[PDB]
Amino acid sequence: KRQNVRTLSLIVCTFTYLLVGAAVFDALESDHEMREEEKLKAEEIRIKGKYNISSEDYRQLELVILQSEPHRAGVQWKFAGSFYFAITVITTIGYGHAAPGTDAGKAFCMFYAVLGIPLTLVMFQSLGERMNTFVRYLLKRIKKCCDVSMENMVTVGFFSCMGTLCIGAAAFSQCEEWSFFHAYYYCFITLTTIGFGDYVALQTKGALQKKPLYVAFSFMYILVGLTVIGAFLNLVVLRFLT
Amino acid sequence: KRQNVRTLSLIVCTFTYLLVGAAVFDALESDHEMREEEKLKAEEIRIKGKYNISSEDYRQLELVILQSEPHRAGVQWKFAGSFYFAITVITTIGYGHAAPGTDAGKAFCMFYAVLGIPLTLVMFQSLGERMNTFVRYLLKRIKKCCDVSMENMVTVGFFSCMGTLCIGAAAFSQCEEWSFFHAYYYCFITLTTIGFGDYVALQTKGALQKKPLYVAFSFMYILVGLTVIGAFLNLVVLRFLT
Ligand SMILES: CC(C)CCC[C@@H](C)[C@H]1CC[C@H]2[C@@H]3CC=C4C[C@@H](OC(=O)CCC(=O)O)CC[C@]4(C)[C@H]3CC[C@]12C
Ligand SMILES: CC(C)CCC[C@@H](C)[C@H]1CC[C@H]2[C@@H]3CC=C4C[C@@H](OC(=O)CCC(=O)O)CC[C@]4(C)[C@H]3CC[C@]12C
Ligand SMILES: CC(C)CCC[C@@H](C)[C@H]1CC[C@H]2[C@@H]3CC=C4C[C@@H](OC(=O)CCC(=O)O)CC[C@]4(C)[C@H]3CC[C@]12C
Ligand SMILES: CC(C)CCC[C@@H](C)[C@H]1CC[C@H]2[C@@H]3CC=C4C[C@@H](OC(=O)CCC(=O)O)CC[C@]4(C)[C@H]3CC[C@]12C
Ligand SMILES: CC(C)CCC[C@@H](C)[C@H]1CC[C@H]2[C@@H]3CC=C4C[C@@H](OC(=O)CCC(=O)O)CC[C@]4(C)[C@H]3CC[C@]12C
Ligand SMILES: CC(C)CCC[C@@H](C)[C@H]1CC[C@H]2[C@@H]3CC=C4C[C@@H](OC(=O)CCC(=O)O)CC[C@]4(C)[C@H]3CC[C@]12C
Ligand SMILES: [K+]
Ligand SMILES: [K+]
Ligand SMILES: [K+]
Ligand SMILES: [K+]
Ligand SMILES: [K+]
Repeated sequence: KRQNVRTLSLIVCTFTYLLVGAAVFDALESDHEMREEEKLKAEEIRIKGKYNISSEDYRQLELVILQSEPHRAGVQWKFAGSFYFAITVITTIGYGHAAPGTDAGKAFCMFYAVLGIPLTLVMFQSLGERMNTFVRYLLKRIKKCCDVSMENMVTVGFFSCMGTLCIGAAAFSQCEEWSFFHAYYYCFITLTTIGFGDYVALQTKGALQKKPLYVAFSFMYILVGLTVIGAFLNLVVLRFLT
Repeated sequence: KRQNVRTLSLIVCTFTYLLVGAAVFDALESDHEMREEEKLKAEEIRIKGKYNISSEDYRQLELVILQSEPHRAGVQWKFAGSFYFAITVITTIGYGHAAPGTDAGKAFCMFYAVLGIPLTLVMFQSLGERMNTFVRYLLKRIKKCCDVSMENMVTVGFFSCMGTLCIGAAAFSQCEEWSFFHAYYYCFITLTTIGFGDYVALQTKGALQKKPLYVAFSFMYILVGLTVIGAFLNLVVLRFLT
């Protein structure tokens, strides 16, 4: 029927899109990865030869450095750290900066995600619908001061998303001393609920305990961006669901 | 109105739930984090004292080890590695094992996620609806051999989810030599599109290039689990959206 053809076309398009993306990523990153591997191997060989580090103890050093990486950012299991971890868990971001080390903690986190994900999704959907209604009212009032079409709403939503992304990128560049492009990329990754973890905020000079205002601003910005993303998805994507 | 009260109640419940989760996580992880920090500090101090490593070169060693961590898993930017990265990107998992190092690569990844996320969502929704219809037909045929209620469908979906999770955990424990509980936790994290990245498959002894069958099985299991999760969300969660 129509549904079978539609889902077959969707699967074929997804597979072709995946193949194209894999080919492009390989062609763009193979040489860079090879050069980085060669340089890192040369540097580590030089350091090992200079310091005469034993081969057995090198693995211990690697394990210690890997395990102590989060601990270099301060205390990540305080009230602020636990709140940040819970926010990442409920939003399905998965930064990976801090992870539970106890089986009971892992089970509690699993139950927490199970009981919290649908609630967060419903709240975000309701907030996005309310924001869309408010934006429609504002646009109607502005047009009266100067009927609304779907293209106008789509353009307004896209402009709002771009403005929010630019504001977040500028704020993160000013705060964390990051590049504008890097801040924009990190903001896009955070707002898409992907969570690569390469760039994580509130991880410098113990900002989680000495800058409560910065933590509050980051939480508010994350919530606002998630609400805007949900509203945009409802406006453009949800119409094709049912 | 009703919508305002509903969204206010949702926000209040989410905030209370976040506070409770943060309190529990702190009370469960503070002592463990402190003990781990103390042990790691003692070990690193002992090693530095034994090897007389200069303070300036220790930072270089840490940076080299951190940058060379993915490269210890083999070549992560081959055809299989690029396909895995694209699959993680389109599914909003964000494992973080490999990340682009080029600005053009980052821009391409951003455009790729933007153009691929709604397509994957629509395909998963359609596949979940088809699976739900097939399960309903199978249940009707089984009952005839021996009307259907919503509670029966919910129970069947929960049992299917539990069985899929158990099968994936057993397979990953047999393949990656992981614990059953750890494999179950990793499978749950993967199927929830969270992506902590603490446990990543296809990262041992170059399995991405020497075990094509294992990679294919992992891809099929991930797709099946995502389809089952989408079907369950449509069955129980989507009814409260609109
Ligand atoms: C009307 C639209 C287009 C603009 C919206 C206003 C923004 C420009 C404001 C609103 C909230 C502000 C933020 C609120 C809180 C903070 C934390 C603040 O941090 C501190 O004061 C401690 C750290 C330090 O010492 O810098 C730095 C500024 C910042 C990011 C502010 C930057 C400017 C922001 C984004
Ligand atoms: C109607 C909506 C907009 C309400 C939003 C509520 C916010 C005003 C709350 C919710 C979470 C709160 C944050 C949750 C956790 C913390 C960590 C907390 O840190 C500590 O308690 C230790 C550091 C210190 O001693 O200050 C400081 C306040 C802060 C940033 C809170 C600031 C106020 C926040 C952003
Ligand atoms: C196995 C997993 C997927 C179960 C997930 C549980 C959900 C089915 C629950 C968890 C939170 C619940 C929500 C929590 C709070 C509210 C607000 C509540 O609003 C009111 O009570 C006031 C408005 C009115 O009068 O209806 C309506 C139900 C709702 C959306 C609930 C709907 C059902 C939800 C999503
Ligand atoms: C800025 C971002 C949010 C843009 C996202 C793009 C979407 C609006 C596009 C991308 C993939 C598209 C889908 C790709 C494939 C199909 C199958 C297609 O089915 C057919 O062609 C056969 C059935 C029929 O005859 O209609 C129907 C449209 C649909 C769902 C498309 C609907 C529009 C989608 C979701
Ligand atoms: C009807 C339901 C309850 C059971 C479904 C069947 C499973 C028990 C099968 C189906 C697919 C199978 C997997 C398909 C592919 C592989 C890869 C295979 O890897 C290799 O052959 C190379 C690595 C090695 O040398 O072990 C190991 C078995 C495994 C995980 C299989 C384990 C058993 C699985 C999960
Ligand atoms: C109707 C549905 C079920 C179709 C599903 C398609 C699968 C049968 C395809 C899609 C992606 C494929 C995989 C994509 C990438 C690779 C890496 C590829 O590795 C190499 O080319 C290098 C290693 C070598 O030399 O074998 C081996 C095949 C494999 C696992 C493929 C095996 C077959 C897969 C799982
Ligand atoms: K993630
Ligand atoms: K991650
Ligand atoms: K990570
Ligand atoms: K996600
Ligand atoms: K994620």
